Amino acid sequence: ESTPIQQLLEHFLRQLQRKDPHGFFAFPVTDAIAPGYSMIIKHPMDFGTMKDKIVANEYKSVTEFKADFKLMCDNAMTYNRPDTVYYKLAKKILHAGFKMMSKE
Repeated sequence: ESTPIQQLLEHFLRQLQRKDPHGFFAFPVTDAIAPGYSMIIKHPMDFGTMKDKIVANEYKSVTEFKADFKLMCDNAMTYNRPDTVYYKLAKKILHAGFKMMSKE
């Protein structure tokens, strides 16, 4: 990770994951953990997949990284009932995360 973008995205990822201390969004969701997930969510995303994409230098732009973060939050708000802790955290960190990234 010698490039400025990789180092910046690693910093963003650390900051975003701090807002998920329980690790709800740390790793890919399986149908065994979340029944019906593959039926409901067509493009899964998680913090760990994003980490691997940074390390592999797959992100062309910061915008591409932000699209993955929004996708992960949008997926959580689509699958989880609107009254659950997972929906509420996804909604909270989506707003707080984009506000945080707008300052750097």
